[PDB]
Amino acid sequence: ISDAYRLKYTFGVDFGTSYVKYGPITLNEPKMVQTRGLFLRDLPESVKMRIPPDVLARGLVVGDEEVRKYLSSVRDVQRNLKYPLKDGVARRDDEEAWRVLKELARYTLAQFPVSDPEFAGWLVAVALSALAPDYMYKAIFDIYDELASEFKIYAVTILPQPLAVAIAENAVNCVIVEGGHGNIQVAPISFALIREGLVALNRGGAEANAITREILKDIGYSDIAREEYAVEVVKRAVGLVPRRLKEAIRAAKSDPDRFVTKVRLSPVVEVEIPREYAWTRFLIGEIVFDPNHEEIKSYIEQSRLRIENAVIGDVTLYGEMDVASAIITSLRNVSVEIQERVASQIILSGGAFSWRVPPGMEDVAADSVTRVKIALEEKSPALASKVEVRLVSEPQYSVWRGAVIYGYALPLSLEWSDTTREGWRFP
Amino acid sequence: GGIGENEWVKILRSKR
Ligand SMILES: Nc1ncnc2c1ncn2[C@@H]1O[C@H](COP(=O)(O)OP(=O)(O)O)[C@@H](O)[C@H]1O
Repeated sequence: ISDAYRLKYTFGVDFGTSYVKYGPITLNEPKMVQTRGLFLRDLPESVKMRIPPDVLARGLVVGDEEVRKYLSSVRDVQRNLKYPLKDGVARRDDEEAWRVLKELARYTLAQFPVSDPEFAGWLVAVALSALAPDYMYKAIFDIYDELASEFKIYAVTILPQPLAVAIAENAVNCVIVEGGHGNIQVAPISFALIREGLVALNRGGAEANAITREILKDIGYSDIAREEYAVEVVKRAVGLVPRRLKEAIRAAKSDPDRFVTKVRLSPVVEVEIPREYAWTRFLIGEIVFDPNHEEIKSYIEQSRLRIENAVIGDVTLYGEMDVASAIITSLRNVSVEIQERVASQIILSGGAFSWRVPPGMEDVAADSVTRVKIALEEKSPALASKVEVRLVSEPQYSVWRGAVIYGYALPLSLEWSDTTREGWRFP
Repeated sequence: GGIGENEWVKILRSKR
């Protein structure tokens, strides 16, 4: 296995809570597919008549185009659409979850054929949540060992998602904040992931969608709000992050016309945010950073929104803790020697931090870097005066880039150890 | 963001 070989045939797979990012090291950007599968059950004979036999026999479809093909036909898709990693962990005995993960592992390899004889298998590098227990590592290794009989696979390794971000950013000493649909992971990196400093929050992009849905109902779009794809489009289009929420709300109630907006959902369907509710745009961006505001609590009191802790194995995911407090807690839980190395660089990653400021709104609205700096200046002025905060260039692709760098560089002489939790396995 | 300048490459290649 030469150096040139590894620059062609390293293959990265990032298993996100809502999207899998995947493909060879030679791609300029990864491909993406939703982390879900559709079971084909209870279908009318009218519909089943025109489905290929091999697909009907399999009874489970993955791939965005393919799931879209059959979604209209399934009447009850809450029961039949399975999301195996919606909180980052597939439970040990959840057989449907692990079947969907194996099908996704198969589909992603199947998108990249062979046409060069000096190829003898991929070198696969998989990224999983820092929340993943030991049994998840074993089950993922098992999936790729089984698929090695269907595809040429030379070697396989696994690493945690926050470490991959640090590698992609060329940052050996830092604090990573990685936020997707399901949760936020906060972890210090000093030549390795410092486990004792991991802090997890039970909020993500799903919470921004949840409050968008409730705003839409209040405006009068309850029927639209029942469609998850539509809530997602509205969230991305109209969400705003305040510099400081109370100041942003006062501005939008004094001059609501600055903040009214419209969203086209289809050639026929359009949504309008009117004057009375224009200020609520700031709730959609704020909720991931800090949910402790009366205007958010109002929906909780109505039993229309949940903000709560969760427990997965040995880790508690905190519902209410704000992002700044999580950074400060993470540092407190590691030694002073490590703190002095990593506290200089805070790095935000993941799609939940993608927010942009519309032209003209710089007085009241913020991007994620600014919102986090404001929070740190309030809760720890000393830290704030010495730290640099940044957002990765491609928020959804950073983990995958670090996975392919890791797979390229990790020595092939380093065999997997259950004790150190690093190394290669060879099918 | 190039591989040649990435300090992690030397760190990872040193592992035994
Ligand atoms: N432009 C955007 N504005 C706001 N949120 C976004 C944007 N793009 C993506 N997102 C959100 O990012 C999340 C996806 O993050 P991602 O990094 O793929 O991790 P995961 O697969 O764990 O969800 C989703 O909740 C999605 O709605």
